[PDB]
Amino acid sequence: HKILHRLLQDS
Amino acid sequence: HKILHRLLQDS
Amino acid sequence: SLALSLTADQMVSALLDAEPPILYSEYDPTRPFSEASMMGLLTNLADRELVHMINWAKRVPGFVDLTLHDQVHLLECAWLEILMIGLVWRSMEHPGKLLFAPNLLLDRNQGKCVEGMVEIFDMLLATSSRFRMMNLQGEEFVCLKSIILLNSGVYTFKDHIHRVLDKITDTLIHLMAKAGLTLQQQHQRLAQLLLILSHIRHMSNKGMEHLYSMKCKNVVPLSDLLLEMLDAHR
Amino acid sequence: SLALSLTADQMVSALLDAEPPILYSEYDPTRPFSEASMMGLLTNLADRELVHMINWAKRVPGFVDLTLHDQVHLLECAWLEILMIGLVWRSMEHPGKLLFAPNLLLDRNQGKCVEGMVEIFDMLLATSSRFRMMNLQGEEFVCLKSIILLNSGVYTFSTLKSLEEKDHIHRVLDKITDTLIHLMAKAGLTLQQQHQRLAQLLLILSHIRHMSNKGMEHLYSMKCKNVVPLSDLLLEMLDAHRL
Ligand SMILES: Cc1cc(-c2ccc3c(c2)CC[C@@H]3O)cc(C)c1O
Ligand SMILES: Cc1cc(-c2ccc3c(c2)CC[C@@H]3O)cc(C)c1O
Repeated sequence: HKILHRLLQDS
Repeated sequence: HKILHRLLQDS
Repeated sequence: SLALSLTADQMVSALLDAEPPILYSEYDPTRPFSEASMMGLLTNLADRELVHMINWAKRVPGFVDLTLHDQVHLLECAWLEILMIGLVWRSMEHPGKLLFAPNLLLDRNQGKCVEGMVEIFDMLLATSSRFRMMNLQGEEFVCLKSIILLNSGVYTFKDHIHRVLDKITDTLIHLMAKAGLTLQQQHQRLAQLLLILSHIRHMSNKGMEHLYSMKCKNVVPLSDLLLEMLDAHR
Repeated sequence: SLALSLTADQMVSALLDAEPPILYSEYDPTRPFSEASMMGLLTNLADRELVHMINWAKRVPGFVDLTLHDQVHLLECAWLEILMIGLVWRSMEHPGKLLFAPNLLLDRNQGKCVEGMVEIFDMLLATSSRFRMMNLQGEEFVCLKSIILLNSGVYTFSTLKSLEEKDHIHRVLDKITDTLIHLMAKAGLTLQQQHQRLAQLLLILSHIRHMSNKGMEHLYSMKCKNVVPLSDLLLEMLDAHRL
């Protein structure tokens, strides 16, 4: 899990 | 004082 | 990949349009700063800027064509270089000072407020001076920041990234040719610009060690996101 | 100002003639490695290479025009980058291995014998692999190595005359850029391909800086552990970075 993952997938 | 100084100086 | 089909002028327009905003510091008016207050302001600002950086990176032509894991790798490798080149860029019109935000303009004496910060301040100020002496243009700046993003982590993984990098090179030369530089002036300026990226790398690695030391010193809690980007270097 | 009068072809000949030799280690292959012993071989070698590097630097055009203080500063900043690019260069034709010495060719599995070396080992291998895929030429390598010497410390140099020193260094750097373009145009590359390859080569210097920064932290770690012998010169060079 990574915050970076979420930010990159989100807008 | 520095070795590097001396090696740069040495002739 | 749509990035390779763009003209130089289209590439410049896309990168200029992708630019993140300039954020403000929390409007703490209390001067001078302490170590903890300056650290609080800078880490809070860095953390908010990181969110905008990630969304800027998605708008760099060619970056979305990469897989998620490759995007993660490049941003984990380059994030502090990117924050730093952005800080140096906006500090160009403030010689001798670092414009961390419009309401947070600091000189090198204020760098001493944080243990180990003044060495990094001096390197950032030196980079800003070099940009100013070169009369770095905003169009050149956006090219360099995108180069950092694509280049810094690419040797720790490729062909697609190198083609985009080649396209940004073409775009830098195009800008210089438009400004009337002769061929010899063009390749000399291209080298001068790209050699500063080696100094930005050095500053980032020095800054990463300093952030790690502030983490261990535990003066201020770092955000989970800032810690995740920091942990990717240790 | 001898450096400013050289032609591209004369710059290359000067740099080629100044190349230091490739030195041997004390490696004895009739016994298995160990962390302390392997690192002792490498630091012994690096110390001996450093002496040759210091005398090579004197032969890089323009370097002798600088002050002694500025020569010291540039070498203090650049020495590990220069050792590393040299290592990567002589390892080019040995895929998957680092040729530390003619009698010492290691793959990443043996480099794991030292804690934390494996990451640096992998980065050096990746750099050697990149030089191979670019087919880096010996003429281009000596140009890059001289760029590292003049560039890596220049942005951490007060005075109107102080600007003359940096400006002279930047004019020499400019001459080496001229020399790289000359070599590529002679090799048949179009204008576009020349600028592309120039950029590709200079961007590798960002990775070499990164490896040197990491290697310097690892060197400081070895000093603290006080297990591998480090020479007096290596310790002075190391201390110049933790200033
Ligand atoms: C705590 C800390 C922060 C920074 C830093 C913080 C914020 C920002 C930048 C660098 C660039 C622009 C942005 O505003 C650097 C070091 C070394 C630090 O130790
Ligand atoms: C990680 C590391 C590498 C080296 C090093 C790097 C390159 C080379 C040598 C030693 C010897 C042959 C070659 O020139 C040295 C120290 C102190 C290091 O800490």
